[PDB]
Amino acid sequence: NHEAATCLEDVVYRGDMLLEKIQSALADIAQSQLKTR
Amino acid sequence: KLISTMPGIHLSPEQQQQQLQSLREQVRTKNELLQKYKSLCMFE
Repeated sequence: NHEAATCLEDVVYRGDMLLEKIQSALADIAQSQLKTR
Repeated sequence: KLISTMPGIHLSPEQQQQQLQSLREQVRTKNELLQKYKSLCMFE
C-alpha cells in the first residue's frame, strides 16, 4: 500500500510546474499588452 | 488643392514622423514577444 501511495506523489507536481509556467506566461502576455498600451 | 489636402499635414510634421517611429517600436516589440513565445523550449 505504501508503495502505491508514492506513485501519486510522483505523478503530482508536474501539473503544478506546468501550471506555474503557464501562469507566468499569461502574466507576461497581459503585461506586454498593457505596456504596449 | 481641396481634394489633395486630405493627404495634407493635419497633425504636423513632428507628429506624423514620430507616430511612424512609435508604430515601428510597437511592431518590433510585438515581433520579439511573439518570437520569444514561439522559440521558448518548455519541454525537457
